[PDB]
Amino acid sequence: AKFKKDKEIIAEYDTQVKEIRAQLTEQMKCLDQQCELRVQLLQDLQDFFRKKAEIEMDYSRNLEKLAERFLAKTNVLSPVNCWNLLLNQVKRESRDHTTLSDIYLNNIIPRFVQVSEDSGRLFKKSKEVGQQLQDDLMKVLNELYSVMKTYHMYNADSISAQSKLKEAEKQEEKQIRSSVKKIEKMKEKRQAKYTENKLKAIKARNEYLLALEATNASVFKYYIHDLSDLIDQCYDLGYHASLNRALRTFLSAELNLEQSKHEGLDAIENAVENLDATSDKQRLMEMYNNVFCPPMKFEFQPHMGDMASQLCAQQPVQSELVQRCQQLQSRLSTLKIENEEVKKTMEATLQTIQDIVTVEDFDVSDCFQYSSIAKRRANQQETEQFYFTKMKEYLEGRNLITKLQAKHDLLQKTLGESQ
Amino acid sequence: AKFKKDKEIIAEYDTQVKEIRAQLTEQMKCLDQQCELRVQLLQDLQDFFRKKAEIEMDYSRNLEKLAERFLAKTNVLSPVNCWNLLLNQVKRESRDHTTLSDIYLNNIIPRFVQVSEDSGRLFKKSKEVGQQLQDDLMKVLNELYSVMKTYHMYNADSISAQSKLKEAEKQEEKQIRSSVKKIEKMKEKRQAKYTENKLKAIKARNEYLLALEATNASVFKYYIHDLSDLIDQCYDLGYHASLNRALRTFLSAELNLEQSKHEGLDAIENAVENLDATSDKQRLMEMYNNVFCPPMKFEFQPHMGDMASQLCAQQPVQSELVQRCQQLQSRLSTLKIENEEVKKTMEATLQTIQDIVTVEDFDVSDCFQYSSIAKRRANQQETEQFYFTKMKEYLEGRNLITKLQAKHDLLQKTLGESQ
Repeated sequence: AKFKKDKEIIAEYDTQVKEIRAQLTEQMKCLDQQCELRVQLLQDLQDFFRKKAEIEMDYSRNLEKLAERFLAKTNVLSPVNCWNLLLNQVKRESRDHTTLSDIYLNNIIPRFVQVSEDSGRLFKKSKEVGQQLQDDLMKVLNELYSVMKTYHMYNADSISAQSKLKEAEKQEEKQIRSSVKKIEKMKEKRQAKYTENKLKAIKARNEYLLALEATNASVFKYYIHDLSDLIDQCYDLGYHASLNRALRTFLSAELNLEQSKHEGLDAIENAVENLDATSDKQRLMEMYNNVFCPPMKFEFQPHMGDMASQLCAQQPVQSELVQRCQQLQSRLSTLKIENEEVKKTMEATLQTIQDIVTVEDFDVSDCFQYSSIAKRRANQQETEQFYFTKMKEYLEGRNLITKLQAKHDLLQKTLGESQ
Repeated sequence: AKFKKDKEIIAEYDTQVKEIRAQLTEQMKCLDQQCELRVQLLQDLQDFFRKKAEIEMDYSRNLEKLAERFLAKTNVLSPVNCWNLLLNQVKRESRDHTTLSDIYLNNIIPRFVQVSEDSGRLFKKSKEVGQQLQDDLMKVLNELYSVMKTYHMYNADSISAQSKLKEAEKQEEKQIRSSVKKIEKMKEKRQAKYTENKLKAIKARNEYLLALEATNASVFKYYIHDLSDLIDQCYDLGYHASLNRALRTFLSAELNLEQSKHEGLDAIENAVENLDATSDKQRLMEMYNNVFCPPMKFEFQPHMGDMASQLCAQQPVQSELVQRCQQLQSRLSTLKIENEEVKKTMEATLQTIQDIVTVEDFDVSDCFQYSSIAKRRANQQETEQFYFTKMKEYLEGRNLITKLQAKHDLLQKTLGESQ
């Protein structure tokens, strides 16, 4: 092994001490940097929510004017009910986004402001704890220099007192009364001084070993426990907890707006399911009762006191009435066969139209995954054209059948099948 | 009963005919009015969605610039992960509202445009059917006038031929050969004429009864069936069905935007639940390994070839080392009792701080139902103040205990409890 003196031992120690001081400074720089990052995030969070509140108010105002626009230019009928509920949903959504903006401004932003301010306080105090820790550790490292130096001085004195003693022992067996006595008292004085010096050296070595033990314990405690604890117990005090609550306030606000919106959309879905042409027609006909009310039946009006009120089927008129009845009947048979054919065409075409207009083409889910028209329209048009043609035809046929049947039935009543 | 002539019967009939014509016109006015209402609703629906698309694009653009603002001013740590996901949610919501605007412009509005155009066609045709119906009905009512008039004329001829016959019968029993023959041929000519005229009258009455029957059947069919059918089969063709699909496209778009938003908010909720101070600390210490890495232990450095490396507890130094050991031990006992008391105060105060910062104050549900701060803050501050005081105290106590213990333990090793 090396034979080392004070200058070298001290310098080699000083090297590691300066390394530790350098590492302590860096630890402080890392901590400062992490604090500046937290302060910056909290500032970003404030600016993010301030701007979003503004965006939300704008949206809200625009939705309000959208609803007002149509609520100013003004019911029982199912499509108007859908419309009413559609406008109500806009009013509801407008209010909800104002509420959102208020929550951002009055609840969420102040939490970030408060946490920023608290973090300012907290980090100043945590850094003070940190500096106390580093100051005590440096104090301990700096105490070791003199402890070692004392051990080095006293050890050297012990070595050189041993030199002067051992030569005075070699000079003892040289002269071995006048001179023999004189070098005896000499080697005696050396023996005393060595003994004293060996003792001083032992005690200083013991001091050094004791101090070393305290030094390693201090270094270990700082690096293995105190740094970690400083972060957990000081720097991180309240941070994650506060951020959790602030962000859960955001989530609560959103969840509630979504629940309110869902409610609104469900009311529109109910209205849409209540779309009902025949019920709307009932409502219309009842509203305008007097428009649709049937007139009193026309009655036979006796002229100049006429006693008779029924068909007269006596001779000679009976034969011609029988002729007529038969005439009406066969003609009605032709017309009815023809009319049924037109009816069946009209009904089949109506079905086709129903197929066209009830096509389930409303699912727009594909539009939310991010990772020819004129020919069907012309076909529907031509189908509807043919439909109205057959409808007009059907109705004219029916109108003639109604008149002829009515006359036939009155004759049948009077005449019977056998007369 | 009244004895009525042609003028009165015709006028009373004409009155009810003019009533029916008047009611037919009103039916047409009601139908026109209902069509203008449908056309107007569909126009409102177009204008509503055109404006909402605009509102939605605006909102979308604003959200995009909100995200870009922060995505430009730029990780592993749990709070930064929450922030990242928060900005991602804005990007997602921006896109979803553009999609919404596209669906309004490219899908929903064209449906209302198309339905308006189709309704224009449909109503023109339905009105034609209506006019055919009303024209035929009016035709039938107008046919009855001549039928009645003929019955009135022939009935009158029958009455007055009966007059001239009956007097010629009274003049028969007057003269009852020259004159007797002359009035016989007279009453004969009357008998022929009456018989002829009674027959004409019967036939005209029969015609009238037949025509009446056809007239009442036509009126009934129109009022009880045709009007209702005209509405169902013509006016209402495709309307409710088309509106259903258009409005369900709206609902689908909304449902999908809500599902996408829900997904986004769930990802933020996951991040918030992953807020973890100790894990973030592990990550930090590992990132900056060389900042936090402990130095090599200080070793005993032998001076000028020193052979000894351990405590020397021989006499005379043993007694003083024993004295010292005991000295360290009793002092360590005092310090530890004191240090534990400070530790317990510090820990109880930490608990209080944890209670403060983890308060569940984030539910904002009450804000969506539409039908003192500085004192708790000063308390938290003073609690934190006291906490740092006790922390500094605790750590200084601990730092002394660490050094004294380390020296005590080395002595205990060398000396034992009995020496």
